[PDB]
Parts: sequence; structure tokens; C-alpha cells
Amino acid sequence: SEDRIKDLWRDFFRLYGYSDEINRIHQEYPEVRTLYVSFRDLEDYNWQFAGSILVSPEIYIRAGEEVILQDYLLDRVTQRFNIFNLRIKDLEEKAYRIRDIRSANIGTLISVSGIVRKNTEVFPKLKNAAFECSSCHGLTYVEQTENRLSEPQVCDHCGLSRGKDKIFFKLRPNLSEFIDVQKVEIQEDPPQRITIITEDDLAGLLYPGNRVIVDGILRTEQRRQGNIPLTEFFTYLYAINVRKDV
Ligand SMILES: [Zn+2]
Repeated sequence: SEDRIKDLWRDFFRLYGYSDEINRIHQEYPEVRTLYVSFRDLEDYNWQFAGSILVSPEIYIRAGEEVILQDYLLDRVTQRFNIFNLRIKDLEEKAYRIRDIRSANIGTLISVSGIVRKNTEVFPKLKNAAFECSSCHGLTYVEQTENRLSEPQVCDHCGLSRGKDKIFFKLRPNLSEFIDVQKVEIQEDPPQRITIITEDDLAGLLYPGNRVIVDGILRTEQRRQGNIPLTEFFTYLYAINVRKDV
């Protein structure tokens, strides 16, 4: 249950003394909107809960973020400004060579190490999209999670929908929230390669030659032979935490 997961986060933040840090972030939100939580603390709290985070990080991390937004930051949160990053650190004691990654790892939180070989420019990605209702001209915000734009079906202000009422929504970029994104390709230390997606506070940190360890969610991306959809995919890592060394 989502409610049960949120309840577990609520007790955790309090028990392990994160409330003070969160309240400090509160003073600087939304300019500051990231909290790092120690996996060592999570394990000490409830090792089943800790293990579940490794298996279903998107669901568990999102739940934690909701608790922070609803219970701690609410008076600084709006329909537009509702972004928060809950990140996990201190996973080093709890790792895969790039060549050892398999399909069984997809959707889970793993750690990968390598040398940075390439990076893209830092570019903006739509994160919280403002949509204007053709009827009442009110704004419905929709969080974006995919490469393709997710549009609303029903208006949050007047309750009409595209299907039954034939209304349409107009994207309003200037009223939307964007985040920085950067893709970084790493290679095994002599070798296979994998791409890491770094977003928001993690974008713009990695450069060619850097030795990195990245904790992230293993994702899949579809191969395309120009237009045509293939069943062949490749894996990439969505970064949750990044560490460098020389
Ligand atoms: Zn409307």
C-alpha cells in the first residue's frame, strides 16, 4: 500500500533526526529541493523497508518525496512548484560491473562504476507542465516522466474532459517548470559502456576522464531502425547518487 509506505517514511524521518535538515531545506525551497538519506539509517530502521527500496526505488522514493512535500514543505508548495528530490546515499557497503548487468536488474537500484568518456550539453526538460483549458482557461499541471509529453484528460478547475466535452489543452511552457538534464556515457576501467542520465542538481557534474561510482535505477530504452519500432532495447542508468575520485 502507498499509505503504508508513506507511513514508514514518516516515522523514519522523525526517528533518525532528518526533520531538522528538512526544516532547513524548507527555508530555501524551492531553490534547494534535495535531501540525501543514508541507506545505513534505512537498514537500521527496518531492513525489509530498506530492501524494498532497492527493489522498487521509483515507487518508494516517490512516496518519500510526497511525505516531504505534504508534511514538511506544504506552505511553500503550489500546483507549479512541487518538485523534490529524495536521494539515497551510503550504499557502498550494501554493485555491478557494466558487463555483468542483466535484465533481472531492470527497475532496481544498483551501483555502477566506470570512467566518463562523453557527455551531452546540459539541456532543459519539461518537468511540471502547465496546460491551459480551452473552456475555463484555468491551468492544470501534469508531471512529466516520459520522453513524450503527457497531456491531461480532465481540467482540474472546471472538471470538463477531452473525451466527453471535447475540450483541448494548450501547453504553456513559460508557466511550466523545467529541470536540467545531461547524458553521460561511462566505460569500464580497462570495455563496455553505459549511459547515465543525470538530472537537476546532478546535471553538469561529470566530465570526460572522471572516475565515477553511480547509484541509480536501471532503465531500458528502445532501439529504433529509423522510424520502425524494434523489440531490441538497451539499458541505461538513471542517477540517484554520484561520487567521484581521482
Ligand atoms: Zn477548464
